Amino acid sequence: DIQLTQSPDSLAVSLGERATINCKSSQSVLYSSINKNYLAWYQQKPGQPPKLLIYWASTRESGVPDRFSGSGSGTDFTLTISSLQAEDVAVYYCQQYYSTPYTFGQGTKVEIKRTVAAPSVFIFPPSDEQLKSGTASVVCLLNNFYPREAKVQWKVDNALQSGNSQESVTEQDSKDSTYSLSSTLTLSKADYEKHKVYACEVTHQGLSSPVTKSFNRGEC
Amino acid sequence: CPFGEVFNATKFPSVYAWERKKISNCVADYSVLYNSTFFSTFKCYGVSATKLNDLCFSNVYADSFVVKGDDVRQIAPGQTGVIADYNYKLPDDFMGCVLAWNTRNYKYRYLRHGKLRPFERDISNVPFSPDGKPCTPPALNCYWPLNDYGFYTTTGIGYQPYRVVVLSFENAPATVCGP
Amino acid sequence: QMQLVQSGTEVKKPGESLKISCKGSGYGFITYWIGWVRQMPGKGLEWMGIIYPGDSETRYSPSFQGQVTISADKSINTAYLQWSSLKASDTAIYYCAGGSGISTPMDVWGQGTTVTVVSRRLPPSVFPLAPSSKSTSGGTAALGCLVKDYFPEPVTVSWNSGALTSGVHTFPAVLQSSGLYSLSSVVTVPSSSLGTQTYICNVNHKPSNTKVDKKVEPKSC
Ligand SMILES: *[C@@H]1O[C@H](CO)[C@@H](O[C@@H]2O[C@H](CO)[C@@H](O)[C@H](O)[C@H]2NC(C)=O)[C@H](O)[C@H]1NC(C)=O
Ligand SMILES: *[C@@H]1O[C@H](CO)[C@@H](O)[C@H](O)[C@H]1NC(C)=O
Repeated sequence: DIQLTQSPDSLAVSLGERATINCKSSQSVLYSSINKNYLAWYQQKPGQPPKLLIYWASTRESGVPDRFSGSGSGTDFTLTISSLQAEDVAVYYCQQYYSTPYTFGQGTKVEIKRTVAAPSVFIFPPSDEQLKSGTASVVCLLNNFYPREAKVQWKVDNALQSGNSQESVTEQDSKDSTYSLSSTLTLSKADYEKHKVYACEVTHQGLSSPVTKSFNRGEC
Repeated sequence: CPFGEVFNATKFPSVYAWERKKISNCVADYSVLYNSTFFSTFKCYGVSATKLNDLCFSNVYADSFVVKGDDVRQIAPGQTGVIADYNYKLPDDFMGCVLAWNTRNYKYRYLRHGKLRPFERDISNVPFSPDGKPCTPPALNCYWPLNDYGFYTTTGIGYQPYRVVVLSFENAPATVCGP
Repeated sequence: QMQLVQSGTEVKKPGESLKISCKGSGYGFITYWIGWVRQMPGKGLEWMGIIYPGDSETRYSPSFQGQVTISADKSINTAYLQWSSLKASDTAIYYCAGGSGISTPMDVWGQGTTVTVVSRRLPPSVFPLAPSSKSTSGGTAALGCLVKDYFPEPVTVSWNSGALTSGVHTFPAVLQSSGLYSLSSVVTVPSSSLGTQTYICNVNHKPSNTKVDKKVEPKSC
């Protein structure tokens, strides 16, 4: 019946600028008598239930700050976040409550553009308990950097490693808008036993020079 | 303001001859209906109840009647019953509140030529002919359209009476608002 | 104002029944309609249906009609969502939300119910990521826990039983080509305090009905 489509899929905005999100319905959602459009805007931060921000397309729920603003009519509506703040990193959905069945938009993830932050690099040798596993996992951690694109190169005896590492990134931090990355090299106990120096070489935009943190098997 | 004599009315009309009330010249607090543990049903259409105090209208209108408890379901937009067709019909795009509570502690029309308009009322008691003849008094094919519920304390809670008030809302400067 | 609390996490096998509950409490409940929303991991929001507990009038979305049943009971202010037999496609989080009338926005939300339906369950193994001079940069040390070879998602990991949250990063798990999952939970602390403080990670994997508490102590290196 009433199908909603919002645009874009994602949008990255600097802190303090304006984030705008369009919602387009397939059929008007105005009840002509009271003259209010039956459309709401919801926010969902990671790991939490959605939160009603706006209803009747321009009315704020109680407790919502003034920088959130709804507008539009007929078939086209926009959500605008003024004075974009870090804690506003979330996915935003529109929804029509004109007809049942209700319908959500597919959602728009809002990201933050901030100033460059250089990563803190740490490395963790395999535990001995895991060395009883027959497996060694060497872990390298990039902490609280921006932008998101970083390069992690694994070296073992200065040999550059390919095919045995897995990376995982965190959601953008809601207080300082940085990211965290984890790269894990997984080897046999035997092949780990074979080699001497293990090095994590991190290249990033905020680093003058590639930073390397390395250890030697048996040092710990 | 004056809901104290609409929900707390000594007695009520019954459904063939319901009628309205105004909330003009007022400020309205609807919590005397939010915090009412005795309401059997509270069904609002098109407006959120707990934020009604946020709004402003010119007038509010409350229709009052008494139905069998099993037909409360048909004081609602787009229903099909005898009560919805011959006694009290709500619009398809209706917006407002249906409040129903128990009155165990009244007549209804069941024959009419065609269905009622939304918010229309039929008060006449004239014998009914199934196919349009002026019915000479108690002859043949003659039936009076109106009819009683006959409520008793002792039988089914669906067959018990229920008092129903239906609030509808509303240009110009709005005359009743919330605090 | 009124709150909504749903039932706890459910882990079921493919083909059994399940009825999840949603209890409301607070002033003004009888005006609320309770709708159900499904969120599969990484997906958006999907409206399922709505019910009014006063007379149990319920409206289904065309995509969920007959596939699940929404129920209510006004005795205890509780809505219900039921499958008679679960499908692997039904693994998701399920929210119950509440609108003060029909054709209104959803004012109140429940904290969510995680529902996992899966064939096999394999408990995780937890290894300390101990802090050292290699794991120290400046006056800031890093430590953590490595939860490896578990199935299925999710594992919930806390630190000192919820008392330590600031500076924690629990990475989204990766999928090992073995088919099993693995993640790591790190935290940065002051290096100076590493002798006096104690750091215990709590790992709970409900699908395998396991919990483990690992004390992570520092290494000289
Ligand atoms: C219905 O009950 C609620 C809660 O019991 C009332 O909430 C009041 O809210 C105001 C403003 O937040 C407070 O100053 C009051 O102290 C609250 N009262 C209570 C008893 O907690 C609400 O006003 C009530 N509605 C009615 C019938 O007026
Ligand atoms: C009706 O009577 C009840 C009895 O307590 C009272 O509380 C309420 O305020 C009165 N007014 C209305 C509008 O119901």
